[PDB]
Amino acid sequence: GAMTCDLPTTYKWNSTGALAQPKNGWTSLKDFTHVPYNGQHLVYGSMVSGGSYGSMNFGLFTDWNGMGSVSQNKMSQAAVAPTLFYFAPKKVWILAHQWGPTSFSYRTSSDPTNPNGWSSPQPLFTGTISGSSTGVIDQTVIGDDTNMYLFFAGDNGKIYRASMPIGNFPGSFGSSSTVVMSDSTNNLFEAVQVYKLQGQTKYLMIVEAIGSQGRYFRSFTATSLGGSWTPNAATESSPFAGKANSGATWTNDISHGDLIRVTNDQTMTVDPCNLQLLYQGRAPNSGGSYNNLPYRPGLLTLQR
Ligand SMILES: [Ca+2]
Repeated sequence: GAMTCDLPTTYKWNSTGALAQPKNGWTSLKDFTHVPYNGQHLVYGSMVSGGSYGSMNFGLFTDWNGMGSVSQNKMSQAAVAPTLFYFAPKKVWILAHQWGPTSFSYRTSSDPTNPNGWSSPQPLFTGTISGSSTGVIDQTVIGDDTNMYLFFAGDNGKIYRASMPIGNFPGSFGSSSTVVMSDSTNNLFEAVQVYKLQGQTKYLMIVEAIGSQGRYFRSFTATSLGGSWTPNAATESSPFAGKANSGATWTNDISHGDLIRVTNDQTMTVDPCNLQLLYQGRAPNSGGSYNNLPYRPGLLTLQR
């Protein structure tokens, strides 16, 4: 301004009240750092959520009485319910997931061994579904020579599909989808996975189902990713994998995971000459709220 001023030797201040309350179920906002940003206020800080420290920024605001109105944005890199593959046509690693900004997300990387090397999340899908407690969940992605495909579930007995030309990937599938199969909620519940069979033009779909004895997978096949699916092993007594045939005594559930793929690429090829399933399992008498179930990895190896 017009002149330089010195610090006083003795300080007196006026104060605002609290300028913002923590949003998002957080306990506190802390440790503020501020810069002027194009005539506006840009503030980062620490926060506490459920006892643990994280960080955040406030949306831009012009006047101090607006600080309490703007967004409070967690610094986050979560990729819940992921799908990992190398997209060979553009030599880029892909991590698809849910609970990002849009219905499904993807991130890119040049080295998937680094868990903090992923891009910020890009839109993979933006659509919604009706008749579902959860909304769209548990995406998986697979390509053939012509198209990339997105499949997903809804805890509602339906499996859904969208497609794009392969040259357009990576990118968003948009909002539209097509119902692929429908059954009771328990029979087509979640954790859809789709694979190509090594050496033949045939595809395998597995879907997690709710059984009387625990979670299990039902299998289907197709000769075209865009076609109809025929049941393979699809009852609880004769499942693709479940308590009836897993040989696993540490868990009843055989639940959301991935067949061991013989390639890292977008074709999701598996080799049924040694079919193996990396599943989540839990102690049989574990219980309580779904979020706290004590799931751990297990591996099934087909008895030939
Ligand atoms: Ca039903």
